[PDB]
Amino acid sequence: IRTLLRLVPAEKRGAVAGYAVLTLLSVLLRAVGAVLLIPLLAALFSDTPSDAWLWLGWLTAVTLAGWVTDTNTARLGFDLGFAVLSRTQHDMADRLPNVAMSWFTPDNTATARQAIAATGPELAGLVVNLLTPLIGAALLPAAIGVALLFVSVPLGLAALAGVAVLFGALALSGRLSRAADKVAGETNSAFTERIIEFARTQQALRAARRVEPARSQVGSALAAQHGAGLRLLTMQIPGQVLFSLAGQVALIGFAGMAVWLTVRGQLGVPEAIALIVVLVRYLEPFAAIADLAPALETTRATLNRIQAVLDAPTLPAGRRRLDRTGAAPSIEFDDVRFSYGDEVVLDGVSFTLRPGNTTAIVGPSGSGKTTILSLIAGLQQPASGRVLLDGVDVTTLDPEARRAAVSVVFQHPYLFDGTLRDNVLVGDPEADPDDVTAAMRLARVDELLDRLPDGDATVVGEGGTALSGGERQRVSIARALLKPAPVLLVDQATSALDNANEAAVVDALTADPRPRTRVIVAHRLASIRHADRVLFVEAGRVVEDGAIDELLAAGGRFAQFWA
Amino acid sequence: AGSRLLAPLKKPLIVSGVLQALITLIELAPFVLLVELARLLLGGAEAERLWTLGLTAVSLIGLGAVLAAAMTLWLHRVDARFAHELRGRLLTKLSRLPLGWFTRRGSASTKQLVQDDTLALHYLITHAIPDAVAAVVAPVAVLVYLFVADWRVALVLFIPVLVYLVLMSVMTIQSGSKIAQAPRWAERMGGEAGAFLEGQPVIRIFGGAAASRFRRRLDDYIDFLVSWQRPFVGKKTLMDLVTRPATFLWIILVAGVPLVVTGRMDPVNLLPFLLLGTTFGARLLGIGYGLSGIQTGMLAARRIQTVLDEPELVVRDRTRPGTVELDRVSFEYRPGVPVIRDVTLTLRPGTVTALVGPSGSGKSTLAALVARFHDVTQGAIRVDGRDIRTLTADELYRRVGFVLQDAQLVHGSVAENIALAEPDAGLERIRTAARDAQIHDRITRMPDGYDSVLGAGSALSGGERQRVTIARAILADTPVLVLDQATAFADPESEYLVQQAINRLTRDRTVLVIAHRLHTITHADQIVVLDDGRIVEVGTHDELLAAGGRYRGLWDSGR
Ligand SMILES: Nc1ncnc2c1ncn2[C@@H]1O[C@H](COP(=O)(O)OP(=O)(O)OP(=O)(O)O)[C@@H](O)[C@H]1O
Ligand SMILES: Nc1ncnc2c1ncn2[C@@H]1O[C@H](COP(=O)(O)OP(=O)(O)OP(=O)(O)O)[C@@H](O)[C@H]1O
Ligand SMILES: [Mg+2]
Ligand SMILES: [Mg+2]
Ligand SMILES: [Zn+2]
Repeated sequence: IRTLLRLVPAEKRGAVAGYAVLTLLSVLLRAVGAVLLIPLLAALFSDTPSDAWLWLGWLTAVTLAGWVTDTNTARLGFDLGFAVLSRTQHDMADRLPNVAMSWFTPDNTATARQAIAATGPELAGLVVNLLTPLIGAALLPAAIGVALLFVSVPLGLAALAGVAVLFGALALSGRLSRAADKVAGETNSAFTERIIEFARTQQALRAARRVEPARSQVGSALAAQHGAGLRLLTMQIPGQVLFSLAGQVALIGFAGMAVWLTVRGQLGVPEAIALIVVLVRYLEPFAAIADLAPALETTRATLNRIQAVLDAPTLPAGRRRLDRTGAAPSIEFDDVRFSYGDEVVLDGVSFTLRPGNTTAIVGPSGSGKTTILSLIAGLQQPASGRVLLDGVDVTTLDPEARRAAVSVVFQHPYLFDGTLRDNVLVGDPEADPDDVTAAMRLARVDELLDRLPDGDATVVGEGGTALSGGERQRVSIARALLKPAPVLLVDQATSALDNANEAAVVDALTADPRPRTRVIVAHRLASIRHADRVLFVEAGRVVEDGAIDELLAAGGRFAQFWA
Repeated sequence: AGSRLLAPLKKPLIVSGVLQALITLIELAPFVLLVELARLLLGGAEAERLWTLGLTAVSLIGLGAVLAAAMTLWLHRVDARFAHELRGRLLTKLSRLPLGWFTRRGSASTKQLVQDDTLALHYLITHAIPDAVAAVVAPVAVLVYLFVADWRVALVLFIPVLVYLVLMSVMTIQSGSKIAQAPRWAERMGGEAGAFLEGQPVIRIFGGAAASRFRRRLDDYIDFLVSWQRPFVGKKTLMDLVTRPATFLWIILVAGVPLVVTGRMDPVNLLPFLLLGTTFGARLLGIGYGLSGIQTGMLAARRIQTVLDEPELVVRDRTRPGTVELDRVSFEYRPGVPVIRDVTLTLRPGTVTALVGPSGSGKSTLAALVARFHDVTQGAIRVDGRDIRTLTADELYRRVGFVLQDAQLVHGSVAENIALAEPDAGLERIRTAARDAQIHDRITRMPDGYDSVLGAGSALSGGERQRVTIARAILADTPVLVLDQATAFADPESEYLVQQAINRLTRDRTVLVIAHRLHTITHADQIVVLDDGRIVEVGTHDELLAAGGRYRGLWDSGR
């Protein structure tokens, strides 16, 4: 339960203390109200039944107090559950953009998806649905056993001995199905990820005839999920049987002690009859905990995933900022070394790009020229060496100053499901309509607005799947150009464009009015016409660099590249 | 349409209702015996009868518990098997819907349908009928028994029952609309979460967390959940208080103590109310909490059956090798928005056809029509003379291979990705396919070799994953090959090598190439210029240059 208290907001701790106090009060009131029947029934069956009025008055007071306490416990549990939900989900939303890219393995991606997917009413009602009834059921027979000490010490001791086996059964119930529940959760998560892949990769799977359940990966995941679920159903039987046997043993102890005291004369017959009802109240929590046992394990898995997302390693950052008012900075690599895992990507790359100039990076596929742009943009951090923007190490920049410096056109354009204009406005949500029109015109998105029937209100699919490749590429270029950053990183932004659109966009990138330090990556010679300087990257090292005319005349790797 | 979906479970549901009625009676039986035990205790009966009644009551409690556990286990197994077969049906159905269904819905909607809607049927087919039968049988039996016992104290038991019924009705009416709106919100949040995870580079570069629509939607959804669950939980807790055994016992005693006092009632006649009057509240609360699950299950069944009734790509019963013909084909992704306008084209074996034109003209959708991801709106597409609507998916995709514009990789080894079309292919075939696609060396440099998993964050470069998909198409080895902007992310040298490998492999095959780099398709037997969804000129490179049309303009722009 310490994991849940870890996730409580600091300003909500007073509510947690009040909730604990009121929960203990509710348990005590229920236990006292159960045991008050014994004096009441002893008096009601005597020669002076009017003595039951006092005990009926006490029962009425305890019952009304229990109603008030349980209503307030419900209110506080609702507030705690939704406060914890809001805090955890906002923390995960704020943390995830700062988590290192290496963290996002398929397992971690699935964990983060599940942790975000827990936002529904089940987790928000955690305290009202699970903790309140679980605590009430666990502590009620203990409170009844304590309250019976005021009626008879051995009877209360027997009730507490029953609580001992209750807690033993509750502890041992989890162990008997931890492995089955873990395997069930794993197979369910795998099935979720395979369903998402099946939806996203539907075309390639259909072309490969890997789409029917007998031949699909999602079908194998479904079979595994069903098998694990059946195994979980079977392996939950021992816990249920254990709770039932704990209840039977507690019944035997309670009723046997009561019968022994009754035949011995220390307990009256009306008191024994009232103790039948007290025993029924005492045994109800045994079944409630058996009902609540699976939900405890499910909640444990949910909170473990949430804490895993909250424990993810955030990238190093700082508090420096760029002093100039968005002027074009210089970009410097200083012995930069980067590796994905153990595979080395960059080998001591060092260069300096002058402020405000347009640089081209060219080279074979896999040579690391996307990694260079990601290092400049701060998406990746060097293993060793420094990336400097205007002499300021990027790792020491404030996160907001870091992203405000760079706008990026990615190699594989990703648009968010929504309108086209919403996707363009991601570059600058506060831009006036004239700036948005200028950005769309520069990126040749204005052609789409007349071709498409809905114009810029056209609904983009998941990704940009309801557009063509070149259309979503131009939308992403418009998004990047809209952002008023002093650094522009272009990553093969004309791959999906015909020659006319390619030439228009290439001219537009240089014809952007504001000054920027532009780094361009392209596999087309016509995409780097306006490049003052060129860097030839091969196997993670800059083989050659210079002007286009100089490199062409040199007859080196640059000339052979375009031969 | 939840009755049509759940029709296979008619006999299990009826049996569960009958068995639950019997189990509820068996669970009430111990307390009648305890009432008789108490009455004999007051009368000072002999120890034999008291032991008999007590042991019988305890054994009946045990029997009822065992029977309830057995029925729950059997019914949960029934529910698990129904969920498994329904999910299999849904996966079979989605496998032949048009791709427009997927593009409109999104991955989050598909996940919600296959997993969460099928899981939302759990209460309806596992607990709903048992809860209803228990909540009808136990209150009726107990109240009849107690009215026979004493009507004066049995009438006050209607007060909590009527209050509970009013609370349950008000809760159901108040929460009905929010339950209807809930799955839409869950789909929206799943879609936003998926986009937040997939678009992480875009989020990081453009605005971070603060400007993301994911955070705004998260706040709106938490607002919806609070507005739904606050009054709902309030009614739920009031119903818990009203039906609680403490409440019933207190009401019974408030009615009975003034009757026992003043001699209007014998205290022995309160024992039925003490021992049975507090038993049926929990069974009432079962349905009270279940009415929301019933609504959720019925809506989920409606959604599932609506997807199961969706029109699909049916294989017609009508029922040169390597030839693909398009005969006046027209297509629209959405009604009234044509994208292909009466296109007629023929692809023959031993020839390469280059399909070029402006971005957005309709080349990829033409390829997708040849794949029958969608059905043409007009005309017909024939492969080897047979309309593709008459072919099965297996027959169609054994004949035509596709390299799509987006290089999609599945979660698995690189061998499993290259061998996607033929999962039982030998490793020698996979290695030679990769060598043809100029990706064998990179795979050999990877740590695990050909068993290295291609998941999220363990990706490749754009050209490398493109070459993986090219190797997949090579390994499939179909008579017809459609290359949709392949080698777009390839550098000139690797592009030349893979193009030469494809030319060697597909020398006698039918090849359709979509290209924006017009310098790569000058050797095509036929060049087709697709502009605004229609063919505007056809010919060779020299003929189209001499014609001075769209092709000459694109060529001039390229240089
Ligand atoms: N997430 C990743 N995990 C592991 N290796 C990666 C990852 N992303 C890229 N790589 C490897 O990094 C090396 C360089 O990748 P990068 O994306 O920088 O290439 P590139 O030069 O931009 O190529 P392309 O021209 O094909 O787009 C490649 O060998 C690729 O395999
Ligand atoms: N799923 C879809 N729903 C609606 N419209 C779509 C969908 N897919 C494509 N379109 C539209 O179809 C038209 C042609 O798209 P298509 O992808 O076939 O073009 P293309 O010639 O291959 O483009 P590019 O060369 O840029 O890849 C475009 O206007 C695009 O907006
Ligand atoms: Mg790249
Ligand atoms: Mg396309
Ligand atoms: Zn269940």
